[PDB]
Amino acid sequence: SLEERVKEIIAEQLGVEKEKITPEAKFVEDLGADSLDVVELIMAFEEEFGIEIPDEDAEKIQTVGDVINYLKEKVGG
Ligand SMILES: [Cl-]
Ligand SMILES: [Zn+2]
Ligand SMILES: [Zn+2]
Ligand SMILES: [Zn+2]
Ligand SMILES: [Zn+2]
Ligand SMILES: [Zn+2]
Ligand SMILES: [Zn+2]
Ligand SMILES: [Zn+2]
Repeated sequence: SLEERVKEIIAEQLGVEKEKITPEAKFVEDLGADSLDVVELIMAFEEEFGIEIPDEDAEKIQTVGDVINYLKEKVGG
């Protein structure tokens, strides 16, 4: 599913265990993402799902849930 694909991208990048990759988990505060990690995650989500995440929207992506909910409104699943 889209959800699992997103979680896998996050696990690959951060080396965090999937049990912690929940919808309300903050990339920075909960998953330990540093500034480079967040830039790389956004880049990865864009390339994987063939969409763009403009800077203004990227700044508003703080949790795993934000990414999933946003993507579900941009792709079919
Ligand atoms: Cl999809
Ligand atoms: Zn993988
Ligand atoms: Zn486990
Ligand atoms: Zn937290
Ligand atoms: Zn890199
Ligand atoms: Zn890009
Ligand atoms: Zn972009
Ligand atoms: Zn916007």
